[PDB]
Amino acid sequence: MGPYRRLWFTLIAVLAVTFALLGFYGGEVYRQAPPIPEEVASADGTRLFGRDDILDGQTAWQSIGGMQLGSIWGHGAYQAPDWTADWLHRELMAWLDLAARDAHGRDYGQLDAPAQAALREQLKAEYRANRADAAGGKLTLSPRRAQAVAQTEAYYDQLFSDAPALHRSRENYAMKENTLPDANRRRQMTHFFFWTAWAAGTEREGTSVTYTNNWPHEPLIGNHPSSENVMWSIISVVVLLAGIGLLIWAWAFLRGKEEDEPPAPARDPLTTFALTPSQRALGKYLFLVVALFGFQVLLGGFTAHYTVEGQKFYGIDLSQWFPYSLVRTWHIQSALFWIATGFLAAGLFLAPLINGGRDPKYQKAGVDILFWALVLVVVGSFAGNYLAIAQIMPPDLNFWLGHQGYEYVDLGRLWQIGKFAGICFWLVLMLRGIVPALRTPGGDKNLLALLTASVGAIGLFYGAGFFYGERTHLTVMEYWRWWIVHLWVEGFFEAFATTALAFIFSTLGLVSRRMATTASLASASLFMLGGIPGTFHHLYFAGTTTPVMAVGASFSALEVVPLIVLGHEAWENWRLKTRAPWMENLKWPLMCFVAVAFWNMLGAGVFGFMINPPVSLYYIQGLNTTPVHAHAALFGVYGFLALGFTLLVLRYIRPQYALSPGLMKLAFWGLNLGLALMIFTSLLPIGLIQFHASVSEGMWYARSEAFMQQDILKTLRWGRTFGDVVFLLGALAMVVQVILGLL
Amino acid sequence: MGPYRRLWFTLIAVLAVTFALLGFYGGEVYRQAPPIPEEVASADGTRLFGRDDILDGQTAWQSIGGMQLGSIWGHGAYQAPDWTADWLHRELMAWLDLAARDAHGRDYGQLDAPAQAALREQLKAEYRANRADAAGGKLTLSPRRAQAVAQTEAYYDQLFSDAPALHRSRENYAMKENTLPDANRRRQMTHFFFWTAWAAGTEREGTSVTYTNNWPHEPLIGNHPSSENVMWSIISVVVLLAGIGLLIWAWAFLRGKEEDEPPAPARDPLTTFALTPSQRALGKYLFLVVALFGFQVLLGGFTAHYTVEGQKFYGIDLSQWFPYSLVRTWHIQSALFWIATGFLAAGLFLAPLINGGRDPKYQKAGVDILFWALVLVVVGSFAGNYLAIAQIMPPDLNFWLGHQGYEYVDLGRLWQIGKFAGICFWLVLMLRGIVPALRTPGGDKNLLALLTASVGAIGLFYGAGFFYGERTHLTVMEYWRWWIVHLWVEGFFEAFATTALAFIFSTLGLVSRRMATTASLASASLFMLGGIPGTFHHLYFAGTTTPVMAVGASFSALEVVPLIVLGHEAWENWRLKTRAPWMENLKWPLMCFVAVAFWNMLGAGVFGFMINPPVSLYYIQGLNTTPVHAHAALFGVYGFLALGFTLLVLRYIRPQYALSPGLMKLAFWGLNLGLALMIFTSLLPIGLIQFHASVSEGMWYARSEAFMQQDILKTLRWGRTFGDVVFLLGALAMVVQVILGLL
Ligand code: HEM
Ligand code: HEM
Ligand code: HEM
Ligand code: HEM
Ligand SMILES: [Ca+2]
Ligand SMILES: [Ca+2]
Ligand SMILES: [Fe+3]
Ligand SMILES: [Fe+3]
Repeated sequence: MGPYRRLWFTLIAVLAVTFALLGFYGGEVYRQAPPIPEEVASADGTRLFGRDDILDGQTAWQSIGGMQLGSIWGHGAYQAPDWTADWLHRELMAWLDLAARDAHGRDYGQLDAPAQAALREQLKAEYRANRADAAGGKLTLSPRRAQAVAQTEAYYDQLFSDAPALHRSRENYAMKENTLPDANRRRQMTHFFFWTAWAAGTEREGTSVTYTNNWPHEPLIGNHPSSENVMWSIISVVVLLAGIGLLIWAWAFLRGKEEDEPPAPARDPLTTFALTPSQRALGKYLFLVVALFGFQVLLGGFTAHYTVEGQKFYGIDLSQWFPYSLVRTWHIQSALFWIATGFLAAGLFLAPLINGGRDPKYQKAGVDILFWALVLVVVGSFAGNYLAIAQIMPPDLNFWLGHQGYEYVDLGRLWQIGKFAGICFWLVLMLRGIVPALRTPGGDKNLLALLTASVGAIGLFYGAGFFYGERTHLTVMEYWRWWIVHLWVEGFFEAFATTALAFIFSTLGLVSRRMATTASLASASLFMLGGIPGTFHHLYFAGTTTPVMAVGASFSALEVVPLIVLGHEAWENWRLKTRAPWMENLKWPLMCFVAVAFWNMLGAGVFGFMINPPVSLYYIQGLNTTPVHAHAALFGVYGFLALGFTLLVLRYIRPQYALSPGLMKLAFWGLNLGLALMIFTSLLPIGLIQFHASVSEGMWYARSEAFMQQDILKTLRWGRTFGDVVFLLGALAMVVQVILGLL
Repeated sequence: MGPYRRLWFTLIAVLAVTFALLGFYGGEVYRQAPPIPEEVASADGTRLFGRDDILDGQTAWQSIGGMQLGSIWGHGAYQAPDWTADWLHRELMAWLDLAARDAHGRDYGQLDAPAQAALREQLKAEYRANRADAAGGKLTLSPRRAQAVAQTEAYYDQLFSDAPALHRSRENYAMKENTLPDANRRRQMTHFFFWTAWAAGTEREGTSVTYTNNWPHEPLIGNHPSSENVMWSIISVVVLLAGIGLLIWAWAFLRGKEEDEPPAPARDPLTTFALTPSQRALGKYLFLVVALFGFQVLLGGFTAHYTVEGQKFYGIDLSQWFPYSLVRTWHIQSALFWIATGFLAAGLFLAPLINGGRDPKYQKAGVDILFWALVLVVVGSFAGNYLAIAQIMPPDLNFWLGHQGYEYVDLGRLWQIGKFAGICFWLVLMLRGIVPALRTPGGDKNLLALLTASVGAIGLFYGAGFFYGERTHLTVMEYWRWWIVHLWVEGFFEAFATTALAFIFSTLGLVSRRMATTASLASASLFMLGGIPGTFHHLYFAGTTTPVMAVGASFSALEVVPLIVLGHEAWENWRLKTRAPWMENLKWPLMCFVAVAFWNMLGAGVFGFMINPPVSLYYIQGLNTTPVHAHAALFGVYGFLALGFTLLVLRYIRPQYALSPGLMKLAFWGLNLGLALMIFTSLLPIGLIQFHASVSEGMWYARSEAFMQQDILKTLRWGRTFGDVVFLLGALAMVVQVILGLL
């Protein structure tokens, strides 16, 4: 439509190509998944567990916290070990002991190296084979492997059962003391752990890669990164460099240098409109954003104390009421809640201002219903997490209200349905402001159609957090989980907070509908080419095949290439301040939108491609260079956009309040300096020492308590505090600034 | 000096820091070199070879062609196998056979896998130990290893001695039939090969890395990329991305947008000066450049026929007179000669024009003496290579006049002394034109001091091609060799062909001494920060330690970072064409300087960092992704700069000759399209298949004749021709254009 027939058709073609690339390979993720075996049995014929016990153990694992206690297939928390690697290493060492007993009379560690090599070559014939019975439903594992599985079952039966022998192992893993009051639930959760470490051990039918693409790096069964893994890794590095260079070449040559130089108006154009009640009802939203932000930084500082200290916290223990999984669940979920609530507040700010300057019918009541629905969803979700991790809750009603166990979707399915209904109600309150400004027979729907499609994308695509039930397959709950963590949080918050920012900078008269639409459709098609099928860089090592990794390496090297080139759209945007005299009221939001760009190249670009290619992520998935990228990209991009929109909507609803520079200097350069201080001095060197240990000895070694208490990694995570107090001072100054602004 | 006290002191500090980094680590490359053992002996006490026989075999290996027949420690040609990996694999398989004989009565391939693992764990106790006797001079290797060495000695005694059993192995390796008419020289060259495959096999004193940093990827002795290898590789990738992004951030913000917009003069300022004899004597130089260029493309097409076909060439064989090593020696050396001669011609063009418009005293005679000295050096070097590879030369006088054996320095030491004396005579003829324009008491020495330092650097730094004699240590001949291939060819042709280009574009009045000096000292200090201590990415896997690799990964990620950002200085140096109406006479040089930039990001940036980091180069050093980078970076950067400086000096010595567009379109878009066609369709897919085979089975497997005749790699190098005829038509059109211009 309009004079944008090239850019709009490019955007639609990119959307269709990348969504066909998601659908055709999601069918494969669905059909090339590792089979949950119907009846596991020993070779003699005794009846071991089945797929019903494996899925009941999966539900029991979801009850204890799930991916907030430790990792499964690399995806989880990072204090407790990854259970599919720790179970694998303990089962392999039990098999090596039971193979050295009836062959040499000793253990594995007492034998000489030509005997240990002959035993490991016996390991790589039983574990890298003996898969399912080809739709026969049986497994039929060896009696030595049966005794090894039943021998390592006792370790996790004593680990989650308050045994005093495995005390000082639960303090190094930050687990609470009891952690499972039932005895059948542990006995089934070890069956679930065996299934996750059996899918990670046995090859496929016809290939030399396992079901998790050779993942948990184990030299005992010979788990090394495969051939096409390294091929697509070096192809992705070539694609990254020839993407950055060809993008700079095509920008410098194929550009239209018009230099129209549009003049800025002499008055702030959003102050000519009136203070309607739907604008004034956003003080509760801007209070909830910084309240959840202060709560989130406090819970982040509280879940970092279980890493340094044990489970005591300077006296009597509160780990029986607030364990590490609960405060980490809250520290993740309230982060997602305030980041979504800041963008919802910015949308509800822009929604009456699109439709002239007036509200639609029944708008303030809808804004109030939406605010109290969001507060009810937060409070009910946190009460459900507390009731599910403390096990004061029935396991029949654990998934619906309680804890889902998977990170970034930890809130229960009833509260997830409530959050999706609140997001659809915000979609209704957005379209009721946009559609009466598009139903008029005019020619004003140039950028507003892109904003309408972006609002529909951020509103409707939380429904992909369904299509996985309570006891369904784990690979399907790691394909539809990243549809709403990579495609919606990363992909459709960027596509909303850039086009709404372009609409704001266009309505102020600073950009003039040609750098607000051609530079906002090209900046929404460079990202949907590498962001929509880049979802597969989370599905490398979880039940998928080699072409999923092939798509997710190449089409995620192509989303770093418009992020490294962010000198433009960081100086372009920065200049806008030096274009009008009334822009000094918007100095501090326009500074955050500069820092948004900086942590969009350092957080998502440099540290996003450090862990991206499939031979680098192999030794990294589950280590401490993932919270580097997570803290630098979720707070540095979407946690400064939501604090830029908060201070922009603090203006034009409290227009007589100056932002008081001297406090906002602390609130900006405490957050930025603390984020750069707690990442570059504590998280990244720990992650690099873990990376050296994970490439040296194995994935089990980087997560084990013999390595995470190495007395150099004790002081290096004790050194979180010298960046953490700085981050807490910056976040506290931002909170006090917004509260003093709201009254 | 002048108003450039910041940039000049930055350049001097970068020079001093990177040259201290070269000196302090070159001392370590001198002292941490692998020892040539004084007396190799078996365990019983029989006297095997010594270091004198090893160095005489090194001289014998230099006599046959050296690094133009096959590789040693990764550095060499790519048709014949790498001899330190092929000797290593044959010695290991001979040891495995002689260890399976007296233990099971069978061979290695007939045993089951728990016996083969127990034999390989016996391999990694004798080969990864038993180094030198700690300044005792002895080696004292096992009698099983002695029989393995004497058993694999017969294979290379039959390989280089026209044996009919190893015929069709010499046609797959492109070696000529006889290749060594002596019998003691082969018997010592196998001792040299044993030393190169013994240094690459045994660990150091105290560490788990071998003397060549674990290099030839062999799962038998467990040669894998080490821990700090992978650590400094991922640190180099982070340094690359945070160099590109921070460079774009510091360019977009810390820039002075003055927009002075200097006007171009109405007449071409290099035509106001007169045609002196020192300008008119450059027709011989511009004839020699394109004569050696046509000869070089013909010899490249002739050394690519020994890869596809055997040693016959469509009838009776000329491999006895022109083998693969001789035509490859010529194809490399005449490439270096015409690339240096084009820059010498551009310097001799600029040298009288700096000193007003007049020649100094005795200038045309000096130009004629220099031209005939260069022609004598080319003819004497090629006759020496022909007499040394055919063995119609005494071995006492082989290194001085003959073949040095090391690639890019293949011409003999007498001819190398003659080439260095010609380069110093060109230094004299340059300074005789520059210094009388600097001895005047004025204020014109702004850019000319940088040009003087650059001309002194390109003149004096060929003397680092000395400091290695005839029989000196191979690691020292791989540290002082790359002082004049990486630091002088790559580092001081770029620092000469950019500052002379800035001087030319400043003399025309197109840039105005502020984009010709601030953009030429910043473009000469971004490159000397990653170019001067980046020399160590050629010294990873040749006798060096881990900190040499640590310097060469980090300080060579920092030389890709000003090469990927080449949209600027490719559009800045093309905008000019539209600046003046008389610029249409310089359309085709200014188009070549555009393509210079393009292959400076695709040839040196994308394909230069594809093979750069020490875990990627480990599986690549010696494969067919090195001629990708070599053909794209030596011709695409320094072979289009020397053809831009040829067609620029074709003007202003033949000013009445229009460059005839229609033929120059063929000469440009045949060279560019053939270089992009013979790289992306034949060399890079062969290199990627070899990379997959080198990460799968080993370094011996990627080079062996069982893999290079795999019938998919036969047609894929047979498909060189469909880009080769296009490159030949482009080079032929350039040759005919310059010859028709010169008369
Ligand atoms: C002083 C401030 C903070 C501290 C001390 C802190 C600390 C932590 C800790 C200890 C973890 C768990 C690491 C593990 O699993 O072992 C974590 C995870 C996480 N934090 Fe924070 N945090 C802080 C601020 C923030 C902020 C502002 C955000 C903004 C969105 C955030 C988002 C996250 C996320 C997404 C994770 C999950 C990472 C993952 O699971 O891989 N954090 N943080
Ligand atoms: C722009 C905003 C971005 C945000 C907010 C973001 C957020 C996150 C978070 C929170 C995680 C942690 C997942 C977990 O805890 O299991 C993650 C993982 C990951 N991110 Fe990003 N990301 C962003 C951009 C990128 C980009 C551009 C890349 C490009 C390659 C990338 C590469 C990765 C990879 C490979 C992982 C997998 C690590 C793992 O699963 O352990 N990210 N991302
Ligand atoms: C039709 C044109 C050409 C053809 C067919 C060709 C072919 C070849 C061949 C077959 C090799 C040997 C590969 C091996 O060692 O196995 C080679 C090496 C080389 N060629 Fe060319 N070439 C051509 C043009 C050029 C040009 C114009 C240059 C400009 C400087 C050049 C520079 C080199 C260099 C430096 C090497 C050595 C690479 C190394 O040793 O790693 N070639 N070329
Ligand atoms: C700009 C002009 C450049 C030229 C003319 C050039 C030339 C060459 C040549 C001819 C070789 C072959 C060496 C041999 O035959 O043994 C080589 C090797 C290599 N180049 Fe470059 N290069 C350039 C830039 C770069 C850059 C910027 C990098 C940055 C990382 C780089 C990385 C490498 C590496 C790692 C090797 C080692 C491959 C091996 O030794 O087998 N090159 N270069
Ligand atoms: Ca995580
Ligand atoms: Ca070479
Ligand atoms: Fe992602
Ligand atoms: Fe180099």
